[PDB]
Amino acid sequence: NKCDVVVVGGGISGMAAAKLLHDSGLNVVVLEARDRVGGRTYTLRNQKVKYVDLGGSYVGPTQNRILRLAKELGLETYKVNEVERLIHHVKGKSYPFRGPFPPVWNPITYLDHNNFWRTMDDMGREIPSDAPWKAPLAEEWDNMTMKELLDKLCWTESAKQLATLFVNLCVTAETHEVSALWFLWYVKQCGGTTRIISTTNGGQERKFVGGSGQVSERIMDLLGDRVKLERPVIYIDQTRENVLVETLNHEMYEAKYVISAIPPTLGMKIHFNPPLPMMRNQMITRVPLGSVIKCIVYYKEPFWRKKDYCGTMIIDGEEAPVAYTLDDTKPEGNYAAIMGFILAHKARKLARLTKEERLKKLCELYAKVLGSLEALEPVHYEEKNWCEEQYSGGCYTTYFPPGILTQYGRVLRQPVDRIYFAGTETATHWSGYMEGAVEAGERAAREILHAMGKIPEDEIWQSEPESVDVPAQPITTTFLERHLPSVPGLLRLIGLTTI
Amino acid sequence: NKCDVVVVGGGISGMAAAKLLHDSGLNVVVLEARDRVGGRTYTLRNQKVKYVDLGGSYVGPTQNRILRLAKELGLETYKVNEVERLIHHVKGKSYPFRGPFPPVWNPITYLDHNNFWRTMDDMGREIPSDAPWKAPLAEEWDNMTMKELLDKLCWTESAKQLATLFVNLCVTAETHEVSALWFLWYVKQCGGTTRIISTTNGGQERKFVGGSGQVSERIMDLLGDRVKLERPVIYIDQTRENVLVETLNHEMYEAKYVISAIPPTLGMKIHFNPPLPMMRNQMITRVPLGSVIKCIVYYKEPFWRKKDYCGTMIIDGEEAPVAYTLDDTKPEGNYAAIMGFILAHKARKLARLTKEERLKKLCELYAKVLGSLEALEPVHYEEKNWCEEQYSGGCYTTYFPPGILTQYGRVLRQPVDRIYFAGTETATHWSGYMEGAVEAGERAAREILHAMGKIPEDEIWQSEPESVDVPAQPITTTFLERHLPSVPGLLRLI
Ligand SMILES: *[C]C1=C([C])[C]=[C@@]23C(=[C]1)N([C][C]([O])[C]([O])[C]([O])[C]OP([O])(=O)OP([O])(=O)O[C][C]1O[C](N4[C]=NC5=C4N=[C]N=C5[N])[C]([O])[C]1[O])C1=NC(=O)[N]C(=O)C1=N2/C3=[C]\[C]=[N+](/[C])[C]1[C][C]C2=C1[C]=C([O])[C]=[C]2
Ligand SMILES: *Cc1cc2c(cc1C)nc1c(=O)[nH]c(=O)nc-1n2C[C@H](O)[C@H](O)[C@H](O)COP(=O)(O)OP(=O)(O)OC[C@H]1O[C@@H](n2cnc3c(N)ncnc32)[C@H](O)[C@@H]1O
Repeated sequence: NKCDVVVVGGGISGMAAAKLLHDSGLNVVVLEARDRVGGRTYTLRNQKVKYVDLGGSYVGPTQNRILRLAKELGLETYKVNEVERLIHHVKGKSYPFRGPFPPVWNPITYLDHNNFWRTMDDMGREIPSDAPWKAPLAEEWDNMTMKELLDKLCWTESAKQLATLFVNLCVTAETHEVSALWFLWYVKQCGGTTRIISTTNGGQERKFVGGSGQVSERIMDLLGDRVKLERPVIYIDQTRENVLVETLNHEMYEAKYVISAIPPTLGMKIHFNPPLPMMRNQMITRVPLGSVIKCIVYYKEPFWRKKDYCGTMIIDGEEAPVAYTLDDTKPEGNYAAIMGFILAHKARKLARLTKEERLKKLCELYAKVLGSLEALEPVHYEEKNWCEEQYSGGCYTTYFPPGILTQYGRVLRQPVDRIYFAGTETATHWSGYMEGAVEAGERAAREILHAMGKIPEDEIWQSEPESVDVPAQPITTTFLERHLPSVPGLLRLIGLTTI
Repeated sequence: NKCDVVVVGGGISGMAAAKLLHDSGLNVVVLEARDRVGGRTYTLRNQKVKYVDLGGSYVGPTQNRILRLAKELGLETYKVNEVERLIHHVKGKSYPFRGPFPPVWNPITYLDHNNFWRTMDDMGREIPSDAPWKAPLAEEWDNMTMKELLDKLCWTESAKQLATLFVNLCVTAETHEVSALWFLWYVKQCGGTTRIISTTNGGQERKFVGGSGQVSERIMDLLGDRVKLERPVIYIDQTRENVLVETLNHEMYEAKYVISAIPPTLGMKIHFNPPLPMMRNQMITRVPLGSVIKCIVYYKEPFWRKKDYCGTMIIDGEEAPVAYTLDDTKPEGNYAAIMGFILAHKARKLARLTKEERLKKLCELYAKVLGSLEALEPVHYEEKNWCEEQYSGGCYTTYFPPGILTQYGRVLRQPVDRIYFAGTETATHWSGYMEGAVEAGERAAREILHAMGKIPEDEIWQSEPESVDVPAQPITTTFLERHLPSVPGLLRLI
């Protein structure tokens, strides 16, 4: 009934927030709408898979908060398989390679690819992580979709097709759906194109032994019966002395403060008294989540390793159900599996099919890409379509359509009286990830602690020690990469030796 | 407790739907979240204004359904003032004119303007009203914003500025915010550029004597205590034999069917069991409403008419708080007033000011455009910012960002088991208006009537007799307008 802080939502952010508050001796209640904690992380367990992450899963270098927190909860990581060759499948052929970036031979194409990625990071450098609307050209970059930007920047179809896959993969949305400013912010705040795309030394280096769902499950264990499941919040009243929070089943909770730790658009499921301020009122109708089906096909053995393939497939073009895969085999080498994402419009389109129909399409795709009939012989299949989740709205995260981030960005984490905002969307380093979930949860908790006089303002935002288990190598660029001209820069140079 | 149909929302669409069902002998309950009916229409009454429409207001030729319905409720229209000259204010100077289109004098510019509007209507011709996503170039047109389209089409800055003002005014959103396909559909479904922009012979011809709020009020009057106010729906359960609808104050309603007659995105304020299908689930997080403050400044007299101005100002450029105005004086010639809209990003920006600060900016603006010190002497001011409305989400209506209408358009009025969808957003003629609200409410009601076996399939969509009080003259184009080349068409000819 009465406590210090009600935390709305028990995903990683809500739980990290509750934990920090509880570790400070405050009385917290977590109101979780679902019959489970974890939210957009969700580890399934059964005999066939032992365990499998059907939601968020990968962690890696620079993601120190999720790594620290999981470690304290007694969790361990292992390295995603990347020993053997990666594959880029383009125009129906596979080209095996090594290193994070699919290589390119043609010198003109090479110059355009190089400049594309370089320019993403160049542009990124002008974008404050904590205030992207302050970039010098914020409006100009916000009033254009990623599709316009790629049209402008890519002088080859090849660079454009790969850049498109990259956007689709990073943010489970189409290039024409999303703002260029927001997309560029998003990548920059993960440390740039290399850090974000890499398995070794990047965001996909590792997974947790046993599944990421353990993070929220273990904090639930620690909080005992402070975590209330099947308590969807429907109503928040801030007109009186104490904040009142009512759940759908009719329970009523009183607190000094509230943490909203749910996706920004899911705030729409709460009726507010007094009404939200105008800007948040509209903000929450303007920030949708992406579309993805996570798909895991199981095999007797990891046969691809025998062909010197690690299981990483970068798959170009419209006909492919899945554009990207990673080896999902257990660290002991059993429950051999290929993980793949069905992205954006493909999530929407292929959802009309049955589970067995999608499994067939993936197997046939993988058999072609790996050149292996063994791909046609799955032993099991698990998949989750996150578009269908009432209390997620999609996955991995919230994207910003053109014009929104400069108009409404400021509002995202601005307190509304005694409501403070956690949730990975409000993070400034790896927002969209489990990492940002922890950052934003602990920052919101601390904001409340500051409101209560327990900590000074300087302690709201707090840095994090580098994980000793997963250290970060720095990101390096060669001299040519840095200085080779772009395609139009080459044209202008050829033009100059004619005049 | 138990009835035949729960109608969620008491705005024009909800009320039209409830009325039709009641007139058929069914038992309806309207659950309205606010302490009043009307929704995006809202007539304020006080001594100073007598009455004033602070939400939806204008009606005109071809809007036969709202006209028929209002007439039946005993309501009358009068003509918006357009006797004297209109003003176009461009680069800080007023150029008075007659007719609906501001004239353009430079030859090259004239060609570019002409082609821009013409091309809007040409493009619209390939867009089915009931299925815009079936336009032959739907994906191409949907994956680009109106800003890209204008950049492509407008060879002059003047045509581009005016076309931008046009979009901002039509849909209370920025050209870079909205899909080209959706916006082109939107205009086409109101009958094209001329019909949609015109006062005489178009959407802005008329207002209702006493306020448009009376439409919903008078229906609520007819339904008595069937209309429940301050009943925000929070929950809809379709797992059992009858549909269960719970309101925030804890009441529970049972019905055979439900009509959702609220803005598509406001569906998010309802928890559903079972969950909505995947497509609707994500659809409702992708369809925001625009941004507008409606602002009405009152004067002792309609002084503008003395200078042979009617009160219509078309005002170009960033610095102007308001891009468009209309005379809001009562038909009797008193409560003289000028109505203007603060649109899109300007609604966002100027909301930071106080009421009195916005009043000042608006009087100074009107003093410049009208060339009158009299504009600086207002006797009263009413305004409403719809962005702040929890149970609207904005005004006038729902816009579609790039990519959404083709992926999710089909889903808008698709029934979800026993939930049918009204609301102006689901209409196919004057969607976004009071007209489309009636069309959509009456169609949804008839869909339920069909599901019940009372009427055949062919009766779900029903045409409407032309109003005798407000007849439509047809839209005409001259021979030159139809055949003059574009600016690149002229270049290719040279
Ligand atoms: C706001 C506005 C303004 C300011 C203006 C205007 C408008 C608006 N409009 C629109 C109208 O109004 C609309 O459409 C209608 O109203 C709609 O209806 P419906 O569909 O029915 O809807 P609503 O109303 O919203 O209702 C709903 C209801 O529900 C409820 N809820 C919610 N949620 C809930 C509930 N309940 C229970 N539960 C839950 N949960 C709410 O509350 C409500 O009630 C318009 N229209 C017309 O027609 N007219 C007019 O005038 C209008 N307006 C505008 C206009 C403008 N204009 C025209 C302009 C000028 C010049 C120009 C233009 C445009 C163009 O195009 C060009 C030029
Ligand atoms: C879905 C997904 C996510 C994902 C990804 C792949 C997929 C398919 N891969 C990731 C990865 O490999 N590495 C990574 O770091 N992140 C990855 N992501 C995203 C990641 O899962 C999310 O960023 C993270 O889980 C975010 O967590 P957060 O705590 O910030 O938010 P949430 O998980 O959605 O939790 C919100 C909880 O709130 C509940 N809820 C919703 N509405 C209510 C109401 N009204 N009342 C009470 N509770 C509510 C939800 O049930 C949820 O539990």
